[PDB]
Amino acid sequence: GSSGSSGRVKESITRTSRAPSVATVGSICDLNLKIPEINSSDMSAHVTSPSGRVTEAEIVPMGKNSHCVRFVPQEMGVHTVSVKYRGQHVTGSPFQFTVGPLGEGG
Repeated sequence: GSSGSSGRVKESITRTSRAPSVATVGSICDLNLKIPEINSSDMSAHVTSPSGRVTEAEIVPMGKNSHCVRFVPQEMGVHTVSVKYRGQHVTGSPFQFTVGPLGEGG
């Protein structure tokens, strides 16, 4: 029930859930992630489907502290990226984003 602001486990945390870019469907998408010196051989990128399927993603070599993931986020629902480093979810992980088809230009 309700608490008197004395200190109790959380129930529902309010957030934004907004992406810095738009994700498309059936097309290569470049995902930029601010990663430190950490390398890829140590990291692991895998996209999870709302059906229970797990895929693999490639981390193209950008720079010393830069990395890019190119993959085709195509599912029947919501897409969720699982980026863990040595068995630990990084900041903003897993990453959830909604996909949509490309209609007109503008």
